[PDB]
Amino acid sequence: VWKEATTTLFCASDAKAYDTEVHNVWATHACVPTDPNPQEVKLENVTENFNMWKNNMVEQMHEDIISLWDQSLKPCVKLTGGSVITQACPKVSFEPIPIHYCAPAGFAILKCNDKKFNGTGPCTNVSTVQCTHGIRPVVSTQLLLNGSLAEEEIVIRSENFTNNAKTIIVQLNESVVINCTRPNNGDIRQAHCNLSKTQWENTLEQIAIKLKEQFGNNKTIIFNPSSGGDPEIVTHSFNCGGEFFYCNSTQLFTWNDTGRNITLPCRIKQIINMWQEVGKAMYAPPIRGQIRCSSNITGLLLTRDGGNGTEIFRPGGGDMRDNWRSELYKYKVVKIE
Amino acid sequence: XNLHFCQLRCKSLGLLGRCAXTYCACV
Amino acid sequence: EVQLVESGGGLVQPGGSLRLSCAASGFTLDYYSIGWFRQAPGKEREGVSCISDSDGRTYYADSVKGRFTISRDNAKNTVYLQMNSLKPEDTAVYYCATDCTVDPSLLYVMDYYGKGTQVTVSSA
Ligand SMILES: *[C@@H]1O[C@H](CO)[C@@H](O)[C@H](O)[C@H]1NC(C)=O
Ligand SMILES: *[C@@H]1O[C@H](CO)[C@@H](O)[C@H](O)[C@H]1NC(C)=O
Ligand SMILES: *[C@@H]1O[C@H](CO)[C@@H](O)[C@H](O)[C@H]1NC(C)=O
Ligand SMILES: *[C@@H]1O[C@H](CO)[C@@H](O)[C@H](O)[C@H]1NC(C)=O
Ligand SMILES: *[C@@H]1O[C@H](CO)[C@@H](O)[C@H](O)[C@H]1NC(C)=O
Ligand SMILES: *[C@@H]1O[C@H](CO)[C@@H](O)[C@H](O)[C@H]1NC(C)=O
Ligand SMILES: *[C@@H]1O[C@H](CO)[C@@H](O)[C@H](O)[C@H]1NC(C)=O
Ligand SMILES: *[C@@H]1O[C@H](CO)[C@@H](O)[C@H](O)[C@H]1NC(C)=O
Repeated sequence: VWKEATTTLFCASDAKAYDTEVHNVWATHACVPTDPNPQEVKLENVTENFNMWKNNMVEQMHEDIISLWDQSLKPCVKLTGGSVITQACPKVSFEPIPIHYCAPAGFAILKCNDKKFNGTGPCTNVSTVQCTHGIRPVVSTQLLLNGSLAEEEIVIRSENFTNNAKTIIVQLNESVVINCTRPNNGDIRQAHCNLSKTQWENTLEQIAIKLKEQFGNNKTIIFNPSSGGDPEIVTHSFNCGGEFFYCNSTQLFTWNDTGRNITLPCRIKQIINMWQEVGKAMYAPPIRGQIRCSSNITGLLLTRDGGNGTEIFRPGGGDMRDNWRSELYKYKVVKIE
Repeated sequence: XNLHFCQLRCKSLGLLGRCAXTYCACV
Repeated sequence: EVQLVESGGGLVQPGGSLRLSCAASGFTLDYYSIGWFRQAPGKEREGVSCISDSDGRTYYADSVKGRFTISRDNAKNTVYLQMNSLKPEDTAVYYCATDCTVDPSLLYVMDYYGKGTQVTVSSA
């Protein structure tokens, strides 16, 4: 062993055949059961190069999650490439479960155990495994939810920091909990999210410090909201209990040197721009009754302005391959012998 | 994402348009 | 194809009235929030009015409350906005929109809308 290689991975999960939650249903027919006693072979003094930005695992995961969504969250109407696709659009139970990605016989997965690994180049503390850790396929913009935390300090990753067109992925080391609700009272499409103001402020400060560490210690770090675009990437958008939330993130991303809970106003939308492909999807009205999500903010997607002393950063996202990237960064598939 | 229509949209805002996956982003 | 056909509007003296209509092909309006928002050139979006669901729940921007009335004809799949007691600051382009909202902090979530109907309020 071994050699960096490409093969068709398979997925494993602890999905329950009796749960009608759609990730479970999908995973029940799509995945095999997890190993209760998973094995790890530590190669403590072996160095291996990684490139999270060129990782086929992401592409495969992307495919899988497209399949999952296309089977699980069926829109009443889909507008795509001159076609109108209509189908039964039941409101369903929707709550992501962890998915493990596994190398078939003849192959193994390399895991980087360097705790400050910037996602590209050499990794010195590597181990070999059959499967990745459980990755929750959360589809969102701006904020990464319910993901894995940095073990030590905050870590920021970019394919190329000096290139302002390349997305910056922030991995926090402390979760910031965000509670989003469509109150049942009314306006069934009116929702909101609450989170701790001071935790968020300190999170921004620590991210700012880490950004200066990268772009220069004399540089003033500023956060501004999105410059514009589709509602999905201008707002913090996500799916909570099968409903599509669009939350105004101005209060999250307006910050410079200069209440208790931050309350973000949100709308539940029925007519969505799709992440899987270019077009629209139209869903049935919000369910009455409880719509409620509590999530760990565990990461961020940022873009940098670029172009005199000051650096402005804005919330980004849109390419979900980055979301998968935020979790698969420490992995690569290899062939044994 | 349609990049052309996106670039038109962002142009109206005085901004560049580029794709973010399957979304339009104005930079 | 899905589309929104707007009509009505124009020019009136302050305190006059207009009626806007938006006819939707492609939906059943009572399955959506449909309504109007408005924008004047060089100015930010402003909320106006939304109608919603089977019982036709209605929502109004504070600035138009009591003056504007939104209603729905299910058979015609059409929504109407009766604009009374018009004031000069009501001058704007009104856009009929799906996923309609009147919340001042969420007006730019509306990206699926039916292009201009101009409404102008002026003493002339
Ligand atoms: C290497 O990784 C393992 C597992 O993550 C860890 O226990 C160890 O402390 C790391 N550092 C080494 C082996 O120097
Ligand atoms: C959220 O974070 C807390 C603390 O890090 C952890 O106990 C909990 O399991 C996390 N939940 C998810 C869904 O990741
Ligand atoms: C999290 O990482 C930051 C690095 O910016 C560090 O200052 C902070 O002490 C860390 N917190 C914990 C609990 O490890
Ligand atoms: C990541 O770190 C490695 C050093 O281990 C370096 O060679 C590479 O250029 C870095 N990439 C960045 C900072 O994007
Ligand atoms: C990153 O982008 C900058 C901007 O042009 C360029 O100078 C640099 O060479 C790029 N890095 C790599 C590794 O291509
Ligand atoms: C978020 O929800 C948890 C329980 O799910 C609760 O303990 C916490 O106080 C909530 N935080 C906010 C800011 O509402
Ligand atoms: C995050 O995880 C919790 C616990 O499983 C879940 O209730 C919540 O809906 C998740 N959030 C998202 C955005 O999937
Ligand atoms: C977010 O709220 C601010 C202040 O209420 C507003 O200026 C901005 O337009 C809102 N964003 C969106 C996308 O509506």
